[PDB]
Order: sequence, then structure tokens, then C-alpha cells
Amino acid sequence: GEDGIFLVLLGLLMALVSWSMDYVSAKSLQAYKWSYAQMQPSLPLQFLVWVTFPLVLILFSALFCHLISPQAVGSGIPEMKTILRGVVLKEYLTMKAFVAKVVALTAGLGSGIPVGKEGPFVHIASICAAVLSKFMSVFYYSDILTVGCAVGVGCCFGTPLGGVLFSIEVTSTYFAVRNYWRGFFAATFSAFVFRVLAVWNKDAVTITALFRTNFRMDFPFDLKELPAFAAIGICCGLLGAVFVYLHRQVMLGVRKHKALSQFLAKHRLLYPGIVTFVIASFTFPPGMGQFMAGELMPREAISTLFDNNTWVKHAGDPESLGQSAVWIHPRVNVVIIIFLFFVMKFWMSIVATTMPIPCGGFMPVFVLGAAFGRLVGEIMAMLFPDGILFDDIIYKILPGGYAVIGAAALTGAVSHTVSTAVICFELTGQIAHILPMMVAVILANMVAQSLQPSLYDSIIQVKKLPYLPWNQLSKYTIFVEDIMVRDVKFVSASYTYGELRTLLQTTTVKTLPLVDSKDSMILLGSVERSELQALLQRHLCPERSCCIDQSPFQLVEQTTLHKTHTLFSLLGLHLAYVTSMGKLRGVLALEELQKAIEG
Amino acid sequence: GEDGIFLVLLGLLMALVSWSMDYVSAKSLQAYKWSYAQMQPSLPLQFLVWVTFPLVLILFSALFCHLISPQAVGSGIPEMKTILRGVVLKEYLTMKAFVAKVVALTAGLGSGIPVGKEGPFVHIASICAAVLSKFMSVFYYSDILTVGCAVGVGCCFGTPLGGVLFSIEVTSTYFAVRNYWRGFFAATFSAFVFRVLAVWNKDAVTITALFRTNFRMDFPFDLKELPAFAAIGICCGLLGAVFVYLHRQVMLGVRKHKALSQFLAKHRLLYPGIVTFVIASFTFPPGMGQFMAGELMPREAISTLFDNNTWVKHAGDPESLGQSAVWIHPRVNVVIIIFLFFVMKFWMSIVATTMPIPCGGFMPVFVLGAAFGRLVGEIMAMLFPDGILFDDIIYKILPGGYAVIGAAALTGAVSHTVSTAVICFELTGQIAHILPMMVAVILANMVAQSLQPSLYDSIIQVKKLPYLPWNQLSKYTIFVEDIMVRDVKFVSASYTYGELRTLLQTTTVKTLPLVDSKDSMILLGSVERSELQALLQRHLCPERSCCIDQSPFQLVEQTTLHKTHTLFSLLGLHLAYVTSMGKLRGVLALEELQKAIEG
Repeated sequence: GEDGIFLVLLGLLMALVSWSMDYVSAKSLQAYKWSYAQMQPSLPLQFLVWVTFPLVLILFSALFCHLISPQAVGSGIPEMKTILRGVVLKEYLTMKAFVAKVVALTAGLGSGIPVGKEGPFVHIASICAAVLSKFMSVFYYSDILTVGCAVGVGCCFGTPLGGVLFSIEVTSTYFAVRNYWRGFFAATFSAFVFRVLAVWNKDAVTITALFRTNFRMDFPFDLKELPAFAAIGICCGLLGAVFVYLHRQVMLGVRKHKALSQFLAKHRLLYPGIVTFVIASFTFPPGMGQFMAGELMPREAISTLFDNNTWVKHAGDPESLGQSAVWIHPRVNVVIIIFLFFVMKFWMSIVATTMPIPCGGFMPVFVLGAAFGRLVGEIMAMLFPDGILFDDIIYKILPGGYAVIGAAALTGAVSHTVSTAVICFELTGQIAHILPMMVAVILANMVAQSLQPSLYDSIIQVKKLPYLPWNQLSKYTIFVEDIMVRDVKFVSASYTYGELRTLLQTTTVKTLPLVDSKDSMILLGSVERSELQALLQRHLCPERSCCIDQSPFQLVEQTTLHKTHTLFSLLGLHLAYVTSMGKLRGVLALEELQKAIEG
Repeated sequence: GEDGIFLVLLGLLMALVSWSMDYVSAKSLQAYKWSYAQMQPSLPLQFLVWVTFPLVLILFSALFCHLISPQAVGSGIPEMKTILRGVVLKEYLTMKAFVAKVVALTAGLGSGIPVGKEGPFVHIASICAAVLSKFMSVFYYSDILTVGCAVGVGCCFGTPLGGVLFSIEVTSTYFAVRNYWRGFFAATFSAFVFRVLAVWNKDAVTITALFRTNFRMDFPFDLKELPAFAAIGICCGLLGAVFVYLHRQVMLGVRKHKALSQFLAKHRLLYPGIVTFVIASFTFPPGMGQFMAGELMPREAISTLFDNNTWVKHAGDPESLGQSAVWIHPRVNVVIIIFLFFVMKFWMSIVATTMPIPCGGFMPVFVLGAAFGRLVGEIMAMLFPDGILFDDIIYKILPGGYAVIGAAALTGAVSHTVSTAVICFELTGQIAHILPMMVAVILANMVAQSLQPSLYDSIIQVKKLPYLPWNQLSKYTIFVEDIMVRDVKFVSASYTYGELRTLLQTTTVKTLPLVDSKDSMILLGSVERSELQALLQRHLCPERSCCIDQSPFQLVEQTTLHKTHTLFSLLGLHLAYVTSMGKLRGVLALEELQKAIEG
């Protein structure tokens, strides 16, 4: 209702910020290609501009990473999915980092270097959620986190129900359907504003999603190449697994040597730009885009992969097609150039997300999946040139559907979900290939689940962040006896005047255990300290409402750590007062469960 | 994995049963229309066959409702959403009722009377889930219920992600994402088999969903009729609310009078068939389908409503169109016939779901929504005959999109969800109108949420079933003091030989509280009775492993009933041992919370 009105201002602001950032990104990008073309074709000088614009934007982005942001480097979803699991970092929710991130992420987005988008966008979306929650409802924690995640991804791509599925499907154990309704209304209004604002200020005609991919939708697949879809499940998951593995292969290489550690403490600025430099050394179009089509910034690149005609048959013609004219070298077969494009983007993207940058883990993987898909689609077009017959209509296959289903499959495989297929068909604009892409997505997901861990789980493992995982293993003897803390603070109601002044002057924490007597030791309830301070001081001044809430839990003192973890998971709660016979004996905290489950 | 293999046999069987039932339904239906046409046009005799086939099939269905099924009359989802909230009815999960229902539901489906499909299909899906869970994993309760719900609706309509959203979005408070993954894999394989089996035995070409609705997808909406979409939100929700209200207006009329109660105990068979009779009295095409198009069985009827051309402009021509030729009376404007169709199906469908029949609450409502949508689409086509201009292309509007978005909207409004829009676009086959249908669905949902209760909540209210609801009301003084049961059974470990033989001969229940001493009164844990029986008897025979699990909960004796309800909700648990100082004092059961929250 009126919390819906809170949500509708949230989505309005979030869509204004997203349109702003990709608008300025696209304008900087067209200015880049524009001046690059229009100065002169000078093979020293076009090389000079091809180097000197992307490295200076990435240096600018990394400067904003360094100076203003003390902790927001490498931002994304896994730290906040650890936050909603409990490990709170309020200083990491600073508004000041917010503006410090986003424009650098615009510099990240405006670069021709492959970056993701969604991750730090989800982070700033949860930032705006928390700040507006501070600003409204004065004029529930993981609820605002969850809704911020939903609004962030649905405001990236205009994909509401993919937004809410990408919000639920990993970042929880249980989930309240209230927040489902909240985030679904939020995500649909954020998606709605993002597209109509386009048709307002700029040209957009009507409301296409982003990428109208005009397929024939008349005898689409058929069911003869369908086991080929089986291959594009399993193989993608295979290679996708390797991707995550190789990311660990460089993150350990990030922090294995004292030599580069010493030189990075010596000079932090040196590391990103230079390898940006060297991948630009393989990107320059009359250098290597003769074999790479290096004049493909990724958005229009993947729009060119969704071309609804066979490029091998159009390798037979010299026709000026659309942007797919970049996909012709006049001597080299185009399967080779697609293969080289795929493998070279593949090893560049891990290096791209390696550097100390706010990096989303979705977009270049999505590009790689589209690459592999149109690869196998074009070779199946070469494999069956004949097509089939139908009533006065010869129907040959077309590789655009293969491209979009593989671009679902492989990033779903890396990301360990199925909600990626949802935003995949929602950005493709037609839902012909819906059940085969769901099949292939789940095939790749179970292969990936079998082989290698998640992307973000490997990220928090390597970054060594406090987080409770589990792998369904309850062995013989795990008991909470080396763990509980026997330091107990205590308040009684039958404590009088001097004792209560002493409690003011000796204690500091936010809420306090109330018992009957310290000799009885039995925990009874809990009272906020500051309300007691209020009652004492605002009775002291006029000189010259006591409600008792109950402790919802109690820990039987031989509980196995799996079941203890399960208890805090299903309660969604932090701490444990460990008693026998009510008499308080120990205290178990969250970080000690992590230190326990180290083994 | 191999529980996935459990799931894949489940979905294979479920899709075989669904294809079987609608195959036989369609064959009986085409035989009905076939013999009806081909005997002769005799206005007494065609009236005779028009009566005598539907009432005899409905009598047959009601006979199967009566004799074999003792409790499965009026089956659907709200009893099982009460079961997964706790109120178990194992006798209502009888396999014998299963075959006793489905063929009568086939008789329900094969009738020309408007029935739903999904509800009892969900019920038999959860039946097959439970039975296969008994059969596999010898060769977790609400998990199998939830997955059965998902498989049931996704096996109805071939709509997997709509299946899992319709499984979650009402039938829970919290939800495990494990079951999300389970049911998503299950739902996609059930949807997958349903369509490929079509292309195997019968003709199907390739894999369309059901209803390819060929729209132009080129300048689709535009954003000038978009506030008209606002109307088709709110108005539908308005009228949809009235629908649920009028259902109560007849269900009380079901059980208000002792006269019809006496005559129904006198003769139960009389009630359904005769009103079937009288709505057939308004269905006969040269009687009233001259103004109704009564020769429209509902599936091809709604396919005819998704006609991508303006029937008012084709009221200008005498052209033999497709089945839409039934939409012409040569003297009466077709807006009038659509209006009369809508209002007459509207008051017939509540009477149709009234009778003691397994009735789904989705399909005729979906028909009514499509009716209202094409109504307003045709009058907007009459309102703007000109259309707009674009580059050498004059584009006029078309009412098929209005029909499909209203057919989302109104049944989403009745059903109190948003997942209905998902299965709506997934059966339409194109996703042009995706964000406006989401907007209109949520508009109608908040109007319906504002005005009138849910369909199924009104159903369980009137049928007076034990179920804990809540309406966010925690007043001044609600306390658990008139409620707890002070009858306590007790077991000690230091009880010896004669006492343990006495415990065998005096007690009966499945698991038992273990304490230290009955004088101490403190609850310590719980042990299964039958394992103790096993240890005693299978030690007694060789004459001539004692594990202690802990009680996870304890009730502070002044807990408010809202927070008690909240405790059992978030635990998902049944009972409460109510102690002070560990010493057991009372027992609180589930039905007493319902008897409490009566006020």
C-alpha cells in the first residue's frame, strides 16, 4: 500500500539512475568510435588513440576505487549475501562510498573492456534501499536487502520476474512471500520506468525489451537438432566449470608471491592499466580484429550475434548486411573467427574481472555463451544445408536461437541458478525456445553443481570472509562443549536505586538479560538498556511503562554443530544463551560457529 | 540427482496421465458435435440430443462423486494448503479415491459445461507424489505436497515457472529453495514431456505452447491506449471481487434452508443435473446461440477470441473467416453478442462450480477475462478506426492483446496472485504485452486484496475447516492461560524392569517424553515408543543403542496467541510442551489455537 508508495519512489529513483549511467556510457562510447574513425587512418596514430582512451578511463576508475572508497573495491553480491546471512557491516553501507562507486562503475561501463554491470548495481540498490528506509518511515533488515537485490537486477535489464527469482534463488534459505510481493511490485515498476523514459527523452519506439530478435516462430526448432541442444547443455557446463576454476587459478596468483605483493604496496596503480594495455594490444582491428572483429563493443556485438540468417550462406555473398559485415574476413572461414573470438574473449574476461575493480560476473559470461551458441548454430547450418519441406515452404534452420539458448546456458552454469534463463528470454523478446532453454539450463546446472563450486562462493572462500556455509555431513562426535562463553552480565528487577545507578555506570551494551536473582542464574528476559536510561534520567530531572519481553530460545548443551547452525538458520538469529535448568551457563556467538565449522 | 530421478519418473507419469485425460476429452467432444450435426437439423431432436448428452455425462460424474469417493467431493487446492499448514488427513490421501476421481474429472472435462481443470489435478498430483514417495526411497512432508502442487499446475498447462510460482506464492509462509530447485526441475520435465508426446503419437507440429497467437510485434501497443490498460486493471478486479462475493451468496444458499437439505438427504442425485439441464436450455444454438454463439466449447472458444483482426471491420464483410464466423449475427452488432456471452457465462460459471463436483477455479474465470478483454479491445477499435502512421506503414490496433491481458488480469484478481500472469503469457506464446499485463495484474490484485477475500479462503471459511489464518491484530490482553492441557505422560530412564513392562502395557502413542524423575517434572527429551518395544521384545526373545534426542522448544506461559501462532508458523511444528523452570506444566495443541483465535 503506502509501503508500496515507499517502493514506488525507490523504483522511480533507481530507474532514473540506471538510465543516466548507460546513457552517458553509450555517449562516451560513440564518441570513442567516432573520433577513432574520423581523425585519419594512421596506423601509428590510431594505435595511439586505441591505447590511450581505455587505459586512461580505467586509471580514472581505479583512482576512484582507491582514494574515496576504503573498502568497496571488488564490490558485488557475495558480501551482501553474507550480510543478510548475518555478518553486518554498517560502515560498508556508507552513502559516501555510493557516489564514489557508481561513476567509476560508469567509467567501468563506458570502457570497451568487458565488465559486468549487475553486481555493484545490486550493491548500490541495496544502499539506496537502506538509506530510503532511514529517510521514510520516520516521516525488517534482510527484507530491505532482498528487495534491493530484486530492484537492482530488474533495473539493470528491465526483467521483473527474473529480478525476483534472481533475488530469491540463492540469497536465502527460507523466504517470506510478503517480500516476494513487495519486490515483485518494486521490480515491475523499475522495469516499467526504465523503458518508458527511453520513449520519453530519447527515441525508443514503443516498448520492446531491449533486443527484438525477429524469428520466424513458424516451425522453429525442429525436434531433430534437439539432442544437439543436449550437447549445448552439457559442454557449456563443462567449460563453465573450468571458468570458475581458472578464476581461482588467478586469485591465488593474486596473492601467492611476496614479490608482487611488495611491488603492489610499492605501487598499487601499476597493476590494472598495463594489462588493459596488453589486451588492447590484441583488440586493435587492423592489428588483430582482422581475425577478431575487434570493433565490437559488447552490447551491439551480442545484438549482431542475434542475426536471423546463416552467415555461412552469406559467406557466399559479398552483400552489405547489417553490422555483421564485421564478421567477414574475405579469406578465412567465419567459424574460425567465431572460435578465435570466443577463446580470446574467454581468457580476457577472467583477467578483466581480476583487477581491483567493481566487477559484475554476468555480462561477459553472457557474451561468451552467445558466442558458443552461434558457433554451434552455424556449424549445424553447415551440417544440414537442406532444411526440410512443408506446405509450399522450404524451412532451413537458423543459428540465432542456438545463440540465445547457449547464452542462457553457460552463465546459468557459472552462476549456479535457473533464473538466468528467465532474464535471458526476457531480454530476447520472443519465447519460442523456452522449454529447450530451460532443459539445457538445468542440464548445465547439474553438471556445474557436480563438478565445481559457485562463482561467488569461490569468491568469498578466497577473500576469506566470515560466513557459515555445510555439504550435508553430520559425523560421529560434534558437540558444543569447547565453544560456549561463560561470561554473564546480569540485571534483576529487585535490584534497587544504588545498584541501578551502578548498572548505568558499569555497562554499555544495547539490550540486557533480566533474571530474578543472580544466585538463581535463570535467564528470564531482555530489556533495552537505553529505555532504562530514559526512565531513570527523565525521572531524575522532573524531581528535585516497564514491559518485560521474553527470551525465545534455549540451547541444550550437547547440540551438534550442524543442528546448531540449522537452529540459527531457521530462526535467522545471531546468538545463544546456553542454559541447563534455565540457569544460564554459556554464551554461543556466530563467529565461534564459523571457527567451529572450520572443521 | 537420484532424487531427481525420482522426480523424473514422477513427471513422466504425470504427463502421461494428463495427455490421456485431455485426449479422451477432446475425442468425446468432437464425437458430440459430430453426431449433433450429422443426424439431421430437427429442432425437436437436436434439442433432445443437446440435452441428453451433457446431463448424462454429468450424472455419471456425480455418481462417481457419490459412491466410491466418501470425502473427495469438491476437491481442489484449499484442503491441501490446509494440510501442508498442518491439519493432516491421511485417509483423504487414499489411492482408491484417486482413480475414483480422475475419470469423473475426465467426465467433468469432457462435458460442455464450463469446469476448471487444475484443482483436482493438483490434488491427484500430490496423491501420486505421496504414493511414489512411499514406493521409492525404500527400494519432508510439505516438500512432497509443494512439489506435487508445482507438477500439477505445470502439467496442466505446460508452464513450468508459472507452475513453481503458483506452487509457492500462496501455499506457504516460508519456503525452502531446495524444493524450489526440485519442483523447477520436475515442472520443466513434466511440461517437456506433455508437448513432445503430442508430436509423437498425434500431430502437433514442433513445440508451440498451446496457442500461437500471431501478433505483428511491430509497434504493438502503443502508449496511448495504455491508460485504457489502467481501466482493464481496476474494473476487472472490481468485478472479480463481486464474483467471489456471489460465490458466498450461493454457498450459504447451499446450506440455508431445511427444505432443500431434507430433499437432498431424500434425493442427492437430483440437484446437479437439472440445473445443467437449464443452462443447456440457454446454450442450444438455434435457440439462444443465435445471440450467444453457443456452439463454442471453451478451448476453441478462447482460441477464437485470440483472433488477430478487428471483428467490427470484419462485421463490414461477409467473409468466411476462421471459427470467428460463429461471432456474426447478420443483424445484431457483435459488441452486444460479446456482452451477452460475457454476462451469461458469468452467472453460469458460479452455478457450474456450485454443484458437488471436483471443480477447478481457474478455467471459466480465464474465459470470462478473455471475454471482457476482447470486448474492450473491439470497442477501442471502434473508437480509433484510423490507427497511426509509420514509415510506409499504417498501423491500426488489434484486440487480441487486450483479450490476453484481461484474461490474465481477472483470474489473477480472483485467485489473489501474480503467478497467473506468468502462465497467461506462457500459454499465449508471445511476450509482447508483458509489462502491461504485469501492471494490470498487480492493479487488479491490490483492488481485490482491498475489497473481498480470496476464492479459496472463502471456500475454507464456508466449508468450516480447521485452519489457522490473522489480519495483523495484536490487541491489549491475549494470554495462554485458559488453553494449556495439564495432562502429562512420563518416562524415566531410572525406571526399571517392571515399570518398563507397565509402560508397554499402559501407553499407546508414537513418541514419548523422557524426564529424569516424575517429581522433578522437567521435560528432557523424547524417544520413539516402538523402538523401545523393539529393544524390549527383541531382547526378550534371544534370552530364555539408546539414543536420547532433545526437545527443541519451550513455551513461556504468558505468550500472546499471535506470537504463539507465529512460533508454530516459523517452526512449522504442531504441539507445545509448556513449562516453567523446565518443569512441565501444560500442553498446547493446534486445534486449541484455532479455538482460541475464533476470537
